[PDB]
Amino acid sequence: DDFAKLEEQFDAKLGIFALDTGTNRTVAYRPDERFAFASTIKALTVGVLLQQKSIEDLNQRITYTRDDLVNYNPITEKHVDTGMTLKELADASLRYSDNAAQNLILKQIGGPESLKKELRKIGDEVTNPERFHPELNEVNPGETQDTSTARALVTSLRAFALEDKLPSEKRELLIDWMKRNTTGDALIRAGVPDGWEVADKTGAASYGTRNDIAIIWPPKGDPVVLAVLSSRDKKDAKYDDKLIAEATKVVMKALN
Ligand SMILES: CC1=C(C(=O)O)N[C@@H]([C@@H](C=O)NC(=O)Cc2cccs2)SC1
Repeated sequence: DDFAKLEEQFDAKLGIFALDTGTNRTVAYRPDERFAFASTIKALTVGVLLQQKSIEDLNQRITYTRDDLVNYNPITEKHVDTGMTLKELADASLRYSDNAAQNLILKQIGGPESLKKELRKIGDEVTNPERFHPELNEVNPGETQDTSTARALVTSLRAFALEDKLPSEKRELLIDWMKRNTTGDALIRAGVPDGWEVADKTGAASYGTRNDIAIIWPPKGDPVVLAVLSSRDKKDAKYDDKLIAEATKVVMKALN
Protein backbone atom coordinates (compact mmCIF):
# COMPACT_ATOMS: atom_id res chain seq x y z
CA ASP A 1 0.00 0.00 0.00
CA ASP A 2 1.20 3.55 -0.72
CA PHE A 3 0.26 4.79 2.80
CA ALA A 4 2.10 1.78 4.27
CA LYS A 5 5.11 2.77 2.20
CA LEU A 6 5.01 6.33 3.58
CA GLU A 7 4.89 4.97 7.13
CA GLU A 8 7.95 2.84 6.20
CA GLN A 9 9.77 5.76 4.57
CA PHE A 10 9.20 8.16 7.49
CA ASP A 11 9.13 5.73 10.41
CA ALA A 12 5.77 7.18 11.48
CA LYS A 13 2.11 6.22 11.98
CA LEU A 14 -0.44 7.82 9.59
CA GLY A 15 -4.12 8.50 10.08
CA ILE A 16 -5.96 9.52 6.95
CA PHE A 17 -9.56 10.22 6.11
CA ALA A 18 -10.71 12.01 2.95
CA LEU A 19 -14.26 12.57 1.70
CA ASP A 20 -15.19 13.78 -1.77
CA THR A 21 -18.32 15.73 -0.89
CA GLY A 22 -19.50 15.47 -4.50
CA THR A 23 -19.48 11.68 -4.82
CA ASN A 24 -19.20 10.56 -1.19
CA ARG A 25 -16.17 8.53 -2.19
CA THR A 26 -13.70 8.19 0.69
CA VAL A 27 -10.05 7.37 1.19
CA ALA A 28 -9.23 5.86 4.65
CA TYR A 29 -6.11 4.60 6.38
CA ARG A 30 -6.25 4.12 10.15
CA PRO A 31 -9.19 6.55 10.04
CA ASP A 32 -10.37 5.74 13.58
CA GLU A 33 -6.96 5.73 15.24
CA ARG A 34 -6.57 8.41 17.93
CA PHE A 35 -3.89 11.11 17.74
CA ALA A 36 -3.32 14.24 19.77
CA PHE A 37 -5.28 16.82 17.75
CA ALA A 38 -2.80 19.58 18.69
CA SER A 39 -3.52 22.92 16.98
CA THR A 40 -6.08 21.50 14.54
CA ILE A 41 -8.60 22.01 17.35
CA LYS A 42 -8.33 25.77 16.78
CA ALA A 43 -10.41 25.43 13.66
CA LEU A 44 -13.32 23.72 15.45
CA THR A 45 -12.96 26.19 18.34
CA VAL A 46 -13.61 29.13 15.99
CA GLY A 47 -16.50 27.06 14.65
CA VAL A 48 -18.07 27.11 18.10
CA LEU A 49 -17.24 30.76 18.70
CA LEU A 50 -19.00 31.70 15.46
CA GLN A 51 -22.03 29.67 16.38
CA GLN A 52 -22.34 31.26 19.81
CA LYS A 53 -21.77 35.06 18.50
CA SER A 54 -23.20 37.32 15.88
CA ILE A 55 -20.59 38.59 13.45
CA GLU A 56 -20.92 42.05 15.07
CA ASP A 57 -20.33 40.47 18.52
CA LEU A 58 -16.85 39.40 17.28
CA ASN A 59 -15.86 43.05 17.65
CA GLN A 60 -15.85 42.67 21.47
CA ARG A 61 -12.38 43.64 22.68
CA ILE A 62 -10.56 41.22 24.98
CA THR A 63 -8.09 42.71 27.44
CA TYR A 64 -5.20 40.45 28.40
CA THR A 65 -1.75 40.53 29.99
CA ARG A 66 1.59 38.78 29.90
CA ASP A 67 0.04 36.17 32.23
CA ASP A 68 -2.24 35.07 29.33
CA LEU A 69 0.68 34.57 26.96
CA VAL A 70 2.08 31.06 26.78
CA ASN A 71 4.78 29.41 24.68
CA TYR A 72 3.92 30.67 21.16
CA ASN A 73 2.25 34.05 20.74
CA PRO A 74 3.23 35.50 17.37
CA ILE A 75 0.34 37.98 17.14
CA THR A 76 -0.90 38.26 20.73
CA GLU A 77 2.54 39.18 22.10
CA LYS A 78 2.37 42.40 20.05
CA HIS A 79 -0.93 43.76 21.36
CA VAL A 80 -0.95 43.40 25.13
CA ASP A 81 -1.39 47.18 25.58
CA THR A 82 -4.30 47.59 23.10
CA GLY A 83 -5.97 44.21 23.56
CA MET A 84 -7.47 42.35 20.59
CA THR A 85 -11.01 41.79 19.36
CA LEU A 86 -12.49 38.28 19.16
CA LYS A 87 -12.34 38.62 15.36
CA GLU A 88 -8.64 39.48 15.54
CA LEU A 89 -8.05 36.57 17.95
CA ALA A 90 -9.75 34.15 15.58
CA ASP A 91 -7.50 35.42 12.74
CA ALA A 92 -4.39 34.99 14.88
CA SER A 93 -5.35 31.51 16.12
CA LEU A 94 -6.27 30.22 12.65
CA ARG A 95 -3.67 31.92 10.41
CA TYR A 96 -0.61 31.82 12.71
CA SER A 97 -1.54 29.10 15.24
CA ASP A 98 -1.22 31.65 18.05
CA ASN A 99 -1.60 29.60 21.21
CA ALA A 100 -2.52 32.47 23.53
CA ALA A 101 -5.22 33.58 21.06
CA GLN A 102 -6.70 30.04 21.25
CA ASN A 103 -6.57 30.06 25.04
CA LEU A 104 -8.36 33.44 25.14
CA ILE A 105 -11.03 32.26 22.71
CA LEU A 106 -11.49 29.02 24.67
CA LYS A 107 -12.09 31.03 27.86
CA GLN A 108 -14.67 33.21 26.09
CA ILE A 109 -16.72 30.15 25.04
CA GLY A 110 -16.60 28.54 28.50
CA GLY A 111 -13.35 26.51 28.52
CA PRO A 112 -12.41 23.00 27.30
CA GLU A 113 -15.44 21.27 28.86
CA SER A 114 -17.77 23.75 27.26
CA LEU A 115 -16.05 23.22 23.91
CA LYS A 116 -16.50 19.46 24.33
CA LYS A 117 -20.21 19.90 25.00
CA GLU A 118 -20.72 22.06 21.89
CA LEU A 119 -18.86 19.49 19.80
CA ARG A 120 -21.12 16.75 21.11
CA LYS A 121 -24.03 18.98 20.12
CA ILE A 122 -22.90 19.03 16.48
CA GLY A 123 -22.56 15.25 16.47
CA ASP A 124 -18.89 14.72 17.37
CA GLU A 125 -18.62 12.10 20.13
CA VAL A 126 -14.90 11.45 19.42
CA THR A 127 -12.95 14.71 19.85
CA ASN A 128 -11.97 15.13 23.53
CA PRO A 129 -10.87 18.65 24.49
CA GLU A 130 -9.75 18.75 28.11
CA ARG A 131 -6.85 21.19 28.57
CA PHE A 132 -5.46 24.62 27.69
CA HIS A 133 -2.13 25.42 26.07
CA PRO A 134 0.45 24.30 26.74
CA GLU A 135 -0.67 21.07 28.47
CA LEU A 136 -2.95 19.82 25.67
CA ASN A 137 0.07 19.07 23.42
CA GLU A 138 1.54 16.49 25.81
CA VAL A 139 -0.36 13.25 25.13
CA ASN A 140 1.20 9.86 25.85
CA PRO A 141 0.34 6.83 23.78
CA GLY A 142 -2.99 5.29 24.75
CA GLU A 143 -4.37 8.37 26.52
CA THR A 144 -7.52 9.96 25.14
CA GLN A 145 -7.45 13.50 26.55
CA ASP A 146 -7.00 16.09 23.80
CA THR A 147 -7.24 13.47 21.06
CA SER A 148 -9.40 12.89 18.01
CA THR A 149 -9.37 10.72 14.86
CA ALA A 150 -9.03 11.58 11.19
CA ARG A 151 -12.68 10.64 10.56
CA ALA A 152 -14.05 12.79 13.37
CA LEU A 153 -11.99 15.87 12.48
CA VAL A 154 -13.12 15.67 8.80
CA THR A 155 -16.75 15.15 9.83
CA SER A 156 -16.67 18.10 12.25
CA LEU A 157 -14.75 20.46 9.90
CA ARG A 158 -17.24 19.68 7.16
CA ALA A 159 -20.14 20.31 9.54
CA PHE A 160 -18.99 23.83 10.40
CA ALA A 161 -17.50 24.96 7.09
CA LEU A 162 -19.73 23.32 4.50
CA GLU A 163 -22.98 22.13 6.09
CA ASP A 164 -25.52 23.76 8.48
CA LYS A 165 -23.81 24.22 11.87
CA LEU A 166 -23.22 27.82 10.75
CA PRO A 167 -25.07 30.33 8.54
CA SER A 168 -23.40 31.20 5.22
CA GLU A 169 -21.87 34.52 6.38
CA LYS A 170 -20.06 32.78 9.24
CA ARG A 171 -18.97 29.81 7.11
CA GLU A 172 -17.35 32.37 4.83
CA LEU A 173 -15.35 33.94 7.65
CA LEU A 174 -14.11 30.54 8.77
CA ILE A 175 -13.20 29.40 5.27
CA ASP A 176 -11.43 32.67 4.45
CA TRP A 177 -9.23 32.52 7.60
CA MET A 178 -8.28 28.90 6.84
CA LYS A 179 -7.69 29.68 3.14
CA ARG A 180 -5.14 32.36 4.18
CA ASN A 181 -3.33 30.18 6.72
CA THR A 182 0.39 31.02 6.79
CA THR A 183 1.52 27.82 8.61
CA GLY A 184 0.66 25.03 6.18
CA ASP A 185 2.60 25.60 2.97
CA ALA A 186 4.71 22.41 3.43
CA LEU A 187 1.80 20.08 4.29
CA ILE A 188 -1.56 19.50 2.51
CA ARG A 189 -0.96 22.53 0.23
CA ALA A 190 2.27 20.99 -0.94
CA GLY A 191 0.41 17.85 -2.09
CA VAL A 192 -2.15 19.79 -4.16
CA PRO A 193 -1.49 21.68 -7.41
CA ASP A 194 -0.85 25.43 -7.16
CA GLY A 195 -4.06 27.32 -7.87
CA TRP A 196 -6.45 24.88 -6.20
CA GLU A 197 -7.83 26.75 -3.22
CA VAL A 198 -7.06 25.03 0.10
CA ALA A 199 -8.38 25.91 3.53
CA ASP A 200 -6.27 24.28 6.28
CA LYS A 201 -5.22 24.19 9.90
CA THR A 202 -1.97 22.57 11.02
CA GLY A 203 -0.83 21.12 14.27
CA ALA A 204 2.27 19.79 15.94
CA ALA A 205 2.69 18.11 19.32
CA SER A 206 4.86 15.62 21.35
CA TYR A 207 5.75 12.14 20.00
CA GLY A 208 6.47 13.92 16.70
CA THR A 209 2.78 14.49 16.12
CA ARG A 210 2.26 16.43 12.89
CA ASN A 211 -1.27 17.10 11.60
CA ASP A 212 -3.14 19.04 8.91
CA ILE A 213 -6.89 19.17 8.26
CA ALA A 214 -8.20 20.83 5.11
CA ILE A 215 -10.94 21.54 2.61
CA ILE A 216 -9.67 21.41 -0.97
CA TRP A 217 -11.56 22.85 -3.96
CA PRO A 218 -10.65 21.01 -7.17
CA PRO A 219 -10.94 22.52 -10.72
CA LYS A 220 -14.74 22.72 -10.61
CA GLY A 221 -16.60 19.94 -8.79
CA ASP A 222 -17.36 19.66 -5.09
CA PRO A 223 -14.69 20.06 -2.45
CA VAL A 224 -12.65 17.39 -0.73
CA VAL A 225 -12.36 17.36 3.09
CA LEU A 226 -9.16 15.70 4.32
CA ALA A 227 -7.39 15.01 7.60
CA VAL A 228 -3.81 13.79 7.60
CA LEU A 229 -2.58 12.96 11.12
CA SER A 230 0.76 11.45 12.19
CA SER A 231 2.77 10.44 15.22
CA ARG A 232 5.96 8.61 16.07
CA ASP A 233 7.12 6.33 18.83
CA LYS A 234 9.53 8.52 20.79
CA LYS A 235 8.39 11.42 22.92
CA ASP A 236 11.13 13.74 21.59
CA ALA A 237 10.69 12.63 17.95
CA LYS A 238 11.06 15.21 15.16
CA TYR A 239 8.48 15.26 12.42
CA ASP A 240 8.82 15.69 8.70
CA ASP A 241 6.30 17.87 6.81
CA LYS A 242 7.03 15.89 3.66
CA LEU A 243 5.08 12.91 5.05
CA ILE A 244 1.90 14.99 5.04
CA ALA A 245 2.51 16.36 1.55
CA GLU A 246 3.19 12.86 0.17
CA ALA A 247 0.13 11.43 1.93
CA THR A 248 -1.99 14.21 0.33
CA LYS A 249 -0.70 13.22 -3.17
CA VAL A 250 -1.73 9.63 -2.52
CA VAL A 251 -5.24 10.76 -1.52
CA MET A 252 -5.70 12.97 -4.59
CA LYS A 253 -4.69 10.13 -6.91
CA ALA A 254 -7.02 7.69 -5.13
CA LEU A 255 -9.91 10.13 -5.61
CA ASN A 256 -8.98 10.76 -9.27
C1 LIG B 1 4.44 24.50 14.67
C2 LIG B 1 3.35 24.71 15.68
C3 LIG B 1 2.05 24.82 15.31
C4 LIG B 1 1.58 24.47 13.95
O1 LIG B 1 2.38 24.25 13.02
O2 LIG B 1 0.34 24.38 13.76
N1 LIG B 1 1.08 25.18 16.16
C5 LIG B 1 1.21 25.47 17.58
C6 LIG B 1 0.70 24.31 18.48
C7 LIG B 1 -0.41 23.55 17.80
O3 LIG B 1 -0.18 22.50 17.19
N2 LIG B 1 1.74 23.40 18.93
C8 LIG B 1 2.29 23.55 20.14
O4 LIG B 1 2.05 24.51 20.86
C9 LIG B 1 3.17 22.45 20.65
C10 LIG B 1 4.49 22.43 19.91
C11 LIG B 1 5.07 21.43 19.14
C12 LIG B 1 6.30 21.83 18.63
C13 LIG B 1 6.66 23.10 19.04
S1 LIG B 1 5.47 23.88 20.04
S2 LIG B 1 2.84 26.02 17.99
C14 LIG B 1 3.77 24.80 17.12
